[PDB]
Amino acid sequence: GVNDLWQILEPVKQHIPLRNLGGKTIAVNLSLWVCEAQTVKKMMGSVMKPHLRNLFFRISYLTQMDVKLVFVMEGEPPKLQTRYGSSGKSWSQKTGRSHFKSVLRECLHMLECLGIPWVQAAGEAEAMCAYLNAGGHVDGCLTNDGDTFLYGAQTVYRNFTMNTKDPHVDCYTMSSIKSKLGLDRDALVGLAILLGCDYLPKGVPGVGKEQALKLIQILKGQSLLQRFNRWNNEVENNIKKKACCCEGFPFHEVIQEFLLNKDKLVKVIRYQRPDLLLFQRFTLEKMEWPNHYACEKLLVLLTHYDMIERKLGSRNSNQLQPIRIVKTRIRNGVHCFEIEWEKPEHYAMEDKQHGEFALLTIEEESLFEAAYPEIVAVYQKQKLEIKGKK
DNA sequence: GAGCCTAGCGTCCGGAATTC
DNA sequence: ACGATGGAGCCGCTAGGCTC
DNA sequence: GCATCCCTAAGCTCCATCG
DNA sequence: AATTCCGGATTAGGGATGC
Ligand SMILES: [Mg+2]
Repeated sequence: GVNDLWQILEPVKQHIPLRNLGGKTIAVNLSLWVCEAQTVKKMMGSVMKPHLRNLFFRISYLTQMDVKLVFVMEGEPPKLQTRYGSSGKSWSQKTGRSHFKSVLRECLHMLECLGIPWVQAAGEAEAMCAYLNAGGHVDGCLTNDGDTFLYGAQTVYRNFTMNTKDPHVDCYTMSSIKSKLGLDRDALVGLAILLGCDYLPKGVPGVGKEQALKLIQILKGQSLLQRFNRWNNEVENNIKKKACCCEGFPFHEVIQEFLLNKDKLVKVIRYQRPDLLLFQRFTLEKMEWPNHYACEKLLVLLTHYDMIERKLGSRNSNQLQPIRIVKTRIRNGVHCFEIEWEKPEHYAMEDKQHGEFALLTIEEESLFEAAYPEIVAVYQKQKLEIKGKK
């Protein structure tokens, strides 16, 4: 968490709407989402836990945008005693941390119900995100604020929001940082050194406004030049650097903390079909969702998963079967079909007599045609029949 | 933060401020 | 017959107030 | 009978009642 | 300097009132 680093990286950031993330895989810092949900203050009298709710609806929206996800489960930080409130040990602090971990466990449970993979990070989640990105396992890393670039990530997405107007993420690519700003990974690390990180809150003595001028000065290397100083215009910025030298270079250990990679993968990242029964059970006992409501909310994820599998070329009997195409529709400028489906196993209906009429979705024409070309074919046949009739 | 539920709009064109 | 003017319902989008 | 002045709507799509 | 707005302008109807 460098002070003012995002401001430094602002000229490179690009406003990217969420729909434009289709076909991309993103690692998600689950902890940041859970804390963000904890920050909600509106529902004072009825503060139902929005950690699970926001997680689910974000997952649903991104899934409908053809965005696959893998969630990173935070581990233990490597480094942390003033015998005050400042020390993390305290009943309210400890028990609160236990509650946070419990919420994380529940979120993991819902991820398993949805069939979405989650990995285990050794330490900070950001490190595992950058590990997935650098390893080609994901296309981007989603974080409101973090040192993901310092852990070696190439692409970072920021400021996620689902506002009806302007759903977007601010994108930061490493290549455009090295080209437009001329900042390599080591340059970012050293910038985090003089400006301070989540480990070091101090931005002083270096003002930081002239550190960019130092980066303009030297083009070859960054950290090595901080190294020769231990053996030790230019004299003046080096004088402020001397004000940093009286500190004694305690941040070297932080450097090697950023550069060392401890994260590993135990199992291949895999996606499974959402479990309708397990999802009804979980949402019922954890969020007090009626079974019919949980089914109604999960239907779009079931249809999306099955359509994806059929497009991949694998078809099984357990997949959902469309009864018919009702009519063509348009959703946010996208051409879609209104699909009436057949009632799947363990699906709960609100209306006893008409629930089977109620089973309905709206799917993108492209993906639905890839999944059920026969259904699309008979619909287009009926359209040829109406145009031929008149 | 996101969803749910309700309401109401729905023309063309050009100067305008400064890219939802 | 005919088809034409209705007209009521619906559709897609946006906004506001309240709920989970 | 026709003119004047002001206000308001302005999407699409079936069916249906009417000349 | 360029691409979103919104304020004014269109066109057509309807109603109340005036010649
Ligand atoms: Mg973390």
